[PDB]
Amino acid sequence: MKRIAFVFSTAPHGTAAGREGLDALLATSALTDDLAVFFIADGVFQLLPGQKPDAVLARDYIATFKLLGLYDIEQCWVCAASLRERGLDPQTPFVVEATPLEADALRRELANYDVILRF
Amino acid sequence: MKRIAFVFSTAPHGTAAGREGLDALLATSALTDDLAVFFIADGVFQLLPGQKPDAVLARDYIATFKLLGLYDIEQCWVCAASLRERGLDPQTPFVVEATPLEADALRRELANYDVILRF
Amino acid sequence: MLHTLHRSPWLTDFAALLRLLSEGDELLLLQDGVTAAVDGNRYLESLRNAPIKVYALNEDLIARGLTGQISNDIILIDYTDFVRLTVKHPSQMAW
Amino acid sequence: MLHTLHRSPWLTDFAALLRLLSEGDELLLLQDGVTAAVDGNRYLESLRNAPIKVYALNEDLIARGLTGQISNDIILIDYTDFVRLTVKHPSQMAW
Amino acid sequence: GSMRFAIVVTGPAYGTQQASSAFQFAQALIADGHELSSVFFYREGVYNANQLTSPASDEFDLVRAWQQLNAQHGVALNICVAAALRRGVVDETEAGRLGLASSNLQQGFTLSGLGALAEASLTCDRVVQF
Amino acid sequence: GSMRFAIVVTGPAYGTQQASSAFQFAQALIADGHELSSVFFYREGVYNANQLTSPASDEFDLVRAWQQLNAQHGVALNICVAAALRRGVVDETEAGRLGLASSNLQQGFTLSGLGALAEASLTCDRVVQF
Repeated sequence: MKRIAFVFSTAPHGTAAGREGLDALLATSALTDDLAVFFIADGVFQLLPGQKPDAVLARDYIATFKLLGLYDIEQCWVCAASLRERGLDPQTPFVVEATPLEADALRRELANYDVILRF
Repeated sequence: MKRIAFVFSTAPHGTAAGREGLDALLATSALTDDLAVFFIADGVFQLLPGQKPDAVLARDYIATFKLLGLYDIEQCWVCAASLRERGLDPQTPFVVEATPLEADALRRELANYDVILRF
Repeated sequence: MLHTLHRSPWLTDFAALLRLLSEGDELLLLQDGVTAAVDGNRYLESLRNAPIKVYALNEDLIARGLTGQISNDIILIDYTDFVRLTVKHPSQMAW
Repeated sequence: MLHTLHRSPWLTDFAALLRLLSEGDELLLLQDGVTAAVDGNRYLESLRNAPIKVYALNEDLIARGLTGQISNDIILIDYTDFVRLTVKHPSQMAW
Repeated sequence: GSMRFAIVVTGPAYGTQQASSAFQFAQALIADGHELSSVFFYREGVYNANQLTSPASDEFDLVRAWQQLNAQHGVALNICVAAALRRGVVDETEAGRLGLASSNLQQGFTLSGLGALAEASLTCDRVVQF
Repeated sequence: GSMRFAIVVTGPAYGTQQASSAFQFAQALIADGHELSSVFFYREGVYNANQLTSPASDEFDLVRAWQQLNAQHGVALNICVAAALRRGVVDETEAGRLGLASSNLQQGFTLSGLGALAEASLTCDRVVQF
């Protein structure tokens, strides 16, 4: 049996990667419970609350991240090191219940997965 | 009268920017003699001789750089600082007769142009 | 010369960008570039030590939920200001 | 885990990439990534100090005219080796 | 007071934000009394002229937004023919020569050579690249 | 010995090298005795199915290269319908529902949902992203 890991590494809106990654994540969640989501590098920006992309004519797909909590996609992690490099409050109430992990821990956790899809 | 500067800042083949930039450069050269070409950042890789992109199914448009010498596009410069960061021999026989400029000089030269098109 | 950065500083040849900045120039952060305006990020200091004024497009900060985390050194502008900034400078270097 | 880098190191969040490398992993440079294999470039040292083996796709070095400027520390492979590298590692992190 | 602007779009209708910000920039400059001579679409920018583009009903329809800008303010929307060909954006006439069964150039856009980019750069007051 | 492969393409036919390297990778794995279960085209990867793509005669025709891979080795070429819609790549049936006068899906490609990506990831031995 394969375990699938989805990794968000890009900032939102500038590119549609986050939106299409979230779509792929949700479709996959319907076929397996063995999946996890990692927010690293610029992908940590995907987690910020209060985003209003319509200001730049982009789709507000951030709201859709709410479905992760709704449909039991609980294996969610965020790179603590990345948040620090970006000057982001580690206590920020993210739109996803992602627990922070230091470099070493996040690395080990990701190595447990058979497939990695990066967005 | 406007002076136009074309700046190549991306590496070749990975993206089609260099190819389409060279095309734009040549079409513009037909309408004015007041143009210059700058090779900065990864764009310095555009200048390397012996490139054989057909190996990766990409168009060998580097050969087309020969037209710069053929049709009097002589204002050509290359960022010496960039070549150093990339470990490239400053004495390399580039496919374009670009004279190296240090950061300060290149900066001042570029400021003389009215329009800057980056590829 | 008006310098524009639409990409994340982490995915930009930042050293190359800094080398092109000359006194009197101005840098506008827009789209994903506005992340370089977040208080405490590692690219902020290099920008502050640069001989120029740095702006950030408000529309993009709003889109990314960053309006309350911008450094005081960065000037917030809208699209109309962006336009006037391009009118002010004869040239534009887009990154 | 097989790490793949298809973009120029100058346009990649290199710090983020290094943080994901674990002993036993391998990094393959392909497409624009092969520039990080040039002897003397500023990203080469960080790679050498990483607990992994670094490979570079020969086809891409040939395309960019860099075959004679590669560091001795980097292993040259072709597409067939690339395939076997993906067979060897159960997972692939693509940058 | 008023300046002659030429905008260069190098990003797709959907995929990155470049074309969208360029559109918002165009609206802003026109609203501020300036003149938008033309918008040149090159590289991935040619996708902005793909008529078949079908966004969801709650997503911004950029392709028609461009058409509307041409219709309402007379802004010339120039698409590099060669760049468009390589990316599958062709008009009816080109499709006929190429033996293709259909075409997809959005009404309001004009196929053109790179000479139109050079001419805009040489004659407009300002050129802003997106 | 033989492994079941699934390839993910996220780059255009022309514009970046990703789709090209993925194609060269596919040929190499098949030549090395492995099985290429399918290639999933997502994001900008959907452009690889744009039938109207017209490269110069001396440029590699990647779109047909993909078609040929399907024809010769039976590799399934799956395109995410939603991603394709947003970027103007539609087949005849979709064009009819959308009221469009033409379509541009290249023969050999199969429109599909993201479920095909998930299924390939869950059942194939390896997944390589380009």
